[PDB]
Amino acid sequence: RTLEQLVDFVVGQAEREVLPTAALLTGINQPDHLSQFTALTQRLHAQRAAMVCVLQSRDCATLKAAVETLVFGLVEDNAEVERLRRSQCTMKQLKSWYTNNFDSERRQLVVILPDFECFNASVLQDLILILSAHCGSLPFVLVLGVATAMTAVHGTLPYHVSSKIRLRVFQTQAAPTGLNEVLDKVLLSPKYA
Amino acid sequence: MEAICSSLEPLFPCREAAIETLGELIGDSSETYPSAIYLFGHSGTGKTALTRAFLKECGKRQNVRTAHLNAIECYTTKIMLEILLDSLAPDQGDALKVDNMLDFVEQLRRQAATRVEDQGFLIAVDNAERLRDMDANVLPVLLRLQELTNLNLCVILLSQLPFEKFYNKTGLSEIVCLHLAQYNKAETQRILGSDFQQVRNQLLEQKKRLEICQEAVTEDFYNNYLNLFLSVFYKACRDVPELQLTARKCLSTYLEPVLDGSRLWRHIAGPLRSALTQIYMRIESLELPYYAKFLLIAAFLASHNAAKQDKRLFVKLGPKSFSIDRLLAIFYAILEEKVGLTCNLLSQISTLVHLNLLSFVSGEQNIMEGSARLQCTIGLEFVLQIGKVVGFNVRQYL
Amino acid sequence: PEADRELVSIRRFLKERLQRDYTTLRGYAKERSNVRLLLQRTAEMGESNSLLLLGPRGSGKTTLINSVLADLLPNKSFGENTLIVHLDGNLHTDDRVALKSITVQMQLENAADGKVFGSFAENLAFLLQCLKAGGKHSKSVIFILEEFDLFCAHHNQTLLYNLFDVSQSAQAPICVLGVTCRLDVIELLEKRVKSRFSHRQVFLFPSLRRFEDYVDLCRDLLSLPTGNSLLLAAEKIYNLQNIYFSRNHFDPGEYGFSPRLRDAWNKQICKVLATQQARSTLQALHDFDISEAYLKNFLFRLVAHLRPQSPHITAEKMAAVGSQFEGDDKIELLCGLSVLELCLIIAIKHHSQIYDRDSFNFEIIYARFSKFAKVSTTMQAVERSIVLKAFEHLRIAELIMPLTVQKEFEMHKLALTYSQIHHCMQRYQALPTEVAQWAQS
Amino acid sequence: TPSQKMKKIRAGELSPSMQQRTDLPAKDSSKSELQLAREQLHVSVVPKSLPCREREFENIYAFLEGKIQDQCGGCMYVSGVPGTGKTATVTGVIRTLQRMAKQNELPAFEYLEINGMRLTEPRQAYVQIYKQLTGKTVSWEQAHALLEKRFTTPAPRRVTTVLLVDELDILCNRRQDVVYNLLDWPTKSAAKLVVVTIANTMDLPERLLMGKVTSRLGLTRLTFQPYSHKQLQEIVTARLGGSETFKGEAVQLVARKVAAVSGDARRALDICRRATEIADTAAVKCVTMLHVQQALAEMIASAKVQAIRNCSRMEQIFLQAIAAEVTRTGVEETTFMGVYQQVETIAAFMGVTFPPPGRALRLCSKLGAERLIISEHSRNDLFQKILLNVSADDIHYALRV
Amino acid sequence: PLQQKLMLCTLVLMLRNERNKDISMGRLHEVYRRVCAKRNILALDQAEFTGTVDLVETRGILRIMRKKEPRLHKVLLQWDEEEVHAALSDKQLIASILSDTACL
DNA sequence: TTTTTTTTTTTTTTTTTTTTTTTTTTTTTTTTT
DNA sequence: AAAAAAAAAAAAAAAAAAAAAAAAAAAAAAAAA
Ligand SMILES: Nc1ncnc2c1ncn2[C@@H]1O[C@H](COP(=O)(O)OP(=O)(O)OP(=O)(O)O)[C@@H](O)[C@H]1O
Ligand SMILES: Nc1ncnc2c1ncn2[C@@H]1O[C@H](COP(=O)(O)OP(=O)(O)OP(=O)(O)O)[C@@H](O)[C@H]1O
Ligand SMILES: Nc1ncnc2c1ncn2[C@@H]1O[C@H](COP(=O)(O)OP(=O)(O)OP(=O)(O)O)[C@@H](O)[C@H]1O
Ligand SMILES: [Mg+2]
Ligand SMILES: [Mg+2]
Ligand SMILES: [Mg+2]
Repeated sequence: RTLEQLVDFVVGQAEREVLPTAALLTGINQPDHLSQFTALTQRLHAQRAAMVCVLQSRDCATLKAAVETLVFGLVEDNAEVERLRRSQCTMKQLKSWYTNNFDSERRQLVVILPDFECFNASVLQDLILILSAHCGSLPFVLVLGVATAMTAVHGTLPYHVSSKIRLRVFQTQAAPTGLNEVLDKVLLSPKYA
Repeated sequence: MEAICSSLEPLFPCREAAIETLGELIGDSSETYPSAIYLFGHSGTGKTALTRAFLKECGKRQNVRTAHLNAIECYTTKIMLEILLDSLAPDQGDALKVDNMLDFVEQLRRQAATRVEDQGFLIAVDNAERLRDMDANVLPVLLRLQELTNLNLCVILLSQLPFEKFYNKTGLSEIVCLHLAQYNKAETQRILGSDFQQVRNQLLEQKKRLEICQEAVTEDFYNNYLNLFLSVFYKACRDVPELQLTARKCLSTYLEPVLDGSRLWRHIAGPLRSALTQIYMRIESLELPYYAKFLLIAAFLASHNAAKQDKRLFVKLGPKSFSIDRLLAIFYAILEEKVGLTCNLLSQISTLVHLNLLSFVSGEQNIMEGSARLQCTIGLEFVLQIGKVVGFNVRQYL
Repeated sequence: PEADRELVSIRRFLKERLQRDYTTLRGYAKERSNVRLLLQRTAEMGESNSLLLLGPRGSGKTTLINSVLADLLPNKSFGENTLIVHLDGNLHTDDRVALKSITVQMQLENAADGKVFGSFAENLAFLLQCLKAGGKHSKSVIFILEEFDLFCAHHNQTLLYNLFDVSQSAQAPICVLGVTCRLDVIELLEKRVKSRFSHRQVFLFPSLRRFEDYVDLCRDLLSLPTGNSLLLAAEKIYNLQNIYFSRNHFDPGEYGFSPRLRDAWNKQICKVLATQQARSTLQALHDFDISEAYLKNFLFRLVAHLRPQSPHITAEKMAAVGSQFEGDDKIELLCGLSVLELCLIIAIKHHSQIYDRDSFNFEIIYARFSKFAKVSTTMQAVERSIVLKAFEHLRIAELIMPLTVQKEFEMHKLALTYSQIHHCMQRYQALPTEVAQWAQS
Repeated sequence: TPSQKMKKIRAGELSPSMQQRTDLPAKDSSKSELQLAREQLHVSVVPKSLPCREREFENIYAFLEGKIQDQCGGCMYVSGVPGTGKTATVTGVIRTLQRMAKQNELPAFEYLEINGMRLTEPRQAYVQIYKQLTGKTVSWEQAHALLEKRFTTPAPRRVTTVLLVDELDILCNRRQDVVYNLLDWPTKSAAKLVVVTIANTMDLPERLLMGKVTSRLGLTRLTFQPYSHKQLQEIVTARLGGSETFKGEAVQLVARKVAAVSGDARRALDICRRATEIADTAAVKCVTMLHVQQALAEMIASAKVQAIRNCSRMEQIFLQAIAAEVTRTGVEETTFMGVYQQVETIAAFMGVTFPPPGRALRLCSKLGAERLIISEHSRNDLFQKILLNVSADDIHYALRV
Repeated sequence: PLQQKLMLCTLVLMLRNERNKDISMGRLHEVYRRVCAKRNILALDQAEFTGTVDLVETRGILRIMRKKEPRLHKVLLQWDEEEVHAALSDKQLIASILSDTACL
């Protein structure tokens, strides 16, 4: 259900400057979450609505590494759906690649950040500023992976950074609820001996 | 220069003096440009959009070549020079190669042409505060690029700071400063009332309600609504995009007794002071395990409660730092169940550090060696919620 | 209408003479003659020299070099037996980059259309091998190093040591010029580089310290010249372009003014500069900065206002541009805050006035603000997060600077004076009386 | 293709020549006497027999003649402050020995020279030595291997090679392998290598050289002491020769004012040339003592009084206020806030108004670019630290009188 | 040389009459200017004084700690005062400098 | 089928960036009063 | 409990090591004849 809501959010951004972002309020159990994002990527590769880059907190120690990881993820995602160097991956090459490929047909550029709490704060703020500066040039959608609460996103995003943010909050079902559902329907199911 | 000002004055009301000054300086390309213009203001003043529309209108109506930057993107200077020479020397393709500032200056020098064509160049470097964080020859060469490249170019710098923040240890060239002062209440009401036709047509898009809509949703009604909006919202912010984005939602709430069928300040004065409390949140319950809850309130008591008093309270400004031995000692003191020190407890300490509920003020290289110092980074209301859902009073142990 | 096109021509002429015209120099009768005779003795008699133009930033340092070179280069005895190598310390930020540029500009045998082959060490060996093989039979190289202290900051000053060593040796007759703004640049040299430098230094402190020279300069920068002087200047500029700034120069042969229009303009200019309000504005400018770049910036903003409805220059326009110059900018940033940031800044001012400029915090200033907001009857309904966002807006505008901890607990400093906040309290529009009364005590 | 040009450059097949003039140079018959004295007083015109350096010539010539005739090789270290005729004396000894070798009064020898300041790395020393035996430009590893095979393997008939190393302290680094290789090759019997090293600091082998490197450098040293005023007078008088373009007291004034500051010979030969160019303008055929005093005022410059005299009004008020703040608080490094308070005090005393702090930062940046004061970046306004780079008595001399 | 004698005499005086061995170049030059004012000698400016101190450092008598600015270089004497008094061999001058305590 | 040209990959060499050593300065701890 | 030394630690400059880029060289594929 939340997968369908996120896919409808990406498509409704495609049917349409600030960048559209989507805080996905997941639980504190991080290794359960990334596989969920993979499912979203598959649905976003179904309708050809976007192409998805995933930015882990280990790859984004600096702004240079974050932008290089972003451009390399988007270019290799297009290469795997259908090789640049490390220092060659820039936002100008992303703009030229998007003009050469998908201006004639628009694919959104969904940027998934699965561990929002574990990021460097200044790198994340400058990355949001970089992505918001290229609005109109490159259609960016920013999917977040906030684990604790919306107070964390409101605290780590300052005034000038959140001035360029049009977020819409989604909610995932809780981990005790998922535990009780698994216990009700699998571990007490009569069809296992 | 009159065509560009007369074309930009529809899009930007109450900016006639700024567009007049920018048309006096860099309006006509047949006249020479100053070496650098620096226009500055607050957030939401309209200095990215005004210089962007000015550069697009100058490129459309005249023979200039424009370039709009953002100095946050330029983590090295080669990125800035590649974007600049891509926009200023177009139709170049993948043959573009700029090694350093010298190659950029030589390749701009080659772009000069005859006098009868009256060409110009314009460079807008948005978020220019980052230019004084770069390689210490970017800003002095950008301020004299017209003298260096021998071109009819002007470098426009945009930031939220005055130019007195930019003076370095070697000195800078001259610059033409320009102030975009933020709007007062009347100018802000004029800006918010400029979109009356768009709001009216969007409202008529969404049938007795439409007939009673199109008879009085008129301009004076919208201006009285904007007066009631700015009577409460203007004290906390003067930022025009936030006022637009909240005024549209409060108009969607405001029209309910008019469409359903004085007399209107009360039914909106509820939601107006409901929405004033949620300004700067652009939005269109932390569950934890049991021992993670106890470790979190034990870390709160470790950071707050004055470690000399730990000799008395358990034995039976700023948040002070603590070691993980003190955290485990207070945890076993306040739990009163005496659980086993397994790997999951110290893993819970590490993943509460990882979830930014704790932090590392010191240590971080001797985490197992006893010299690492932590700090708690939550408030009292969350600790009281944890103590309520558990049943353990923290104010007794406070 | 004809009366508007002549004003467009006057405005274009004055703007192009202010921004461009890189070769016209005013003053410096002895220093220009020293530099000119030094370069001519290098080119003609084959002597090797080194020189150091010193002076403040804004005096005619580059203009003196451009005037000397534009007067020497069409001689066809300086122009044919001398090649000129311009280096800039802001662009040539390394000895490697400077050496590739020297190799390209001298048209050496390993250049091959602007792409030097070989490493940095091979390029240094080839350059010193070419300069050692020369003598009085070879062409004179004139190295002109601008931003010379940045060349002093390189590794081992190694390029400097080589450029001053060909000057002291029986080799090709080079001449080293160093144009820098510092006055103590010669204590940045190493003892060998200082020993090889011939210590002749030319100082270019501007000759407009007294105010009557400033008024004469403001008169000569706004006046329209005689047509015969226009033709002489166009002749010299076409002659120096017959043989770099000369691609886009002033070139005053395109502009021609009738004698009645020049007569009326010069009468209006002398009548305006004879007044007391225009001289008071020029007195304020001369009190601040006596350089010519500041005056040319003022006169550019003054000449850009010449719209065809108001053709004349008058003293109230000069007073308006002086009012634009003399004002404070952080005060005008303070008049653009909302009332919440203004009460935050008044709380910071109260904390600094009580505790004698101790560092503050978000919690201390929020407590001092919340004690006022409970009795204000206007700020009852502000949350903690809105005041935190107002504090962050004051922080990113650098009205609050860190001492370089959590964001609500990081220590800070007020980046204003008390007089700026006191003037903000008088200049603020629609300030409520509760805040204006809380600001007094 | 230019790759053939670089192939022939790295192999040394094409000589690096230079462009030539389209005009023939002047003849010595068309020159005046002052122009001839200006040409003889150039520092680049080194004489054949150097005055005042005869004992050093005897020392270096005895060492080099002994090391050549004994066919052994060794090492010497000469040192002294710049301008004292070290390289000129050493290369004069080399030229005299080569003249004696061309006339069969001496065994032949091959003379190589390197300069430590004409290299970008010390390892490139190996590229230059091998470029002076064969002429090929190779990598430094191949050059070091070929030099090692040349100096370790005995091969008759090997000739003596005299290696000059100018600026030895630029070849010294953390590891000291280039200087150890250059001082270890003479110690082998199969190498007929004589290494003469020239530097400035006298205590260089004990200061920054390791124990084995100063152990191999030796104890045969020579110190070129600075020139006294009699020696500078003899140098300049020998440069002028039989002319009477200079006075007998002008040369003595240059010698007394140069021998008291550095003892340099380049300083005296440049101040005499500047005096010649001053006397050329005043239409006098001789160089009197007033032209020498004018040249000594110009070349030995002190222009921090004229800079403060030529500052604006607010900049001179700022310069008074920094000195008043230094007097008031006692410490030398003053912040901008106390300086601005003293600015307000001094401007209220003088009756003139001052700019706001945003323009006082511009005045401070202008004074810090000219290095009359030492200031920080202006990003930390009201808390940036200001040192007074000029002395406090210089401001009170420049503004009172 | 004479200016190097007046530099070393001033450094010996400032090391005698003060327990602080942290002597900068500007603080040494300001005392040297008063010293040459009392001897009626035209003293060098800062730019030539720095080169004079470097030419004495080449002898090994001093050591210059280099900093970002030439006024803030730290001069450290590395000889005994008897060695400096013997190397100058100008007893009638250094006996007059050390008796001139008032210019410090 | 054999020879010469142009592409591709490997290896070497040079440049730039990151790490490491080294000197200086501060700074929290320890001894004496 | 404060004054003063003292050893440990941090900051910063400087030099070296390693990574990256660029050029030279050798091997391979495809055209010339
Ligand atoms: N006078 C005005 N009239 C109409 N619209 C305005 C005016 N001023 C600002 N705006 C609107 O505000 C929006 C955002 O402004 P903008 O992005 O230029 O702010 P900014 O000056 O760049 O601030 P920041 O640098 O903090 O982003 C623009 O889309 C613009 O349409
Ligand atoms: N003596 C002068 N004669 C003519 N114009 C002058 C003179 N002095 C300054 N100017 C004017 O001042 C402006 C800057 O002068 P110039 O470029 O010579 O200074 P600069 O020393 O090169 O500056 P910087 O050191 O910043 O490069 C020019 O527009 C020039 O017209
Ligand atoms: N005794 C002398 N007689 C004549 N001329 C001299 C004498 N000594 C020095 N000179 C002149 O002064 C210059 C000194 O240059 P030289 O290379 O000998 O100095 P150096 O001691 O090697 O300097 P550095 O140590 O900086 O390399 C020479 O060019 C020479 O013309
Ligand atoms: Mg903006
Ligand atoms: Mg210049
Ligand atoms: Mg020498």
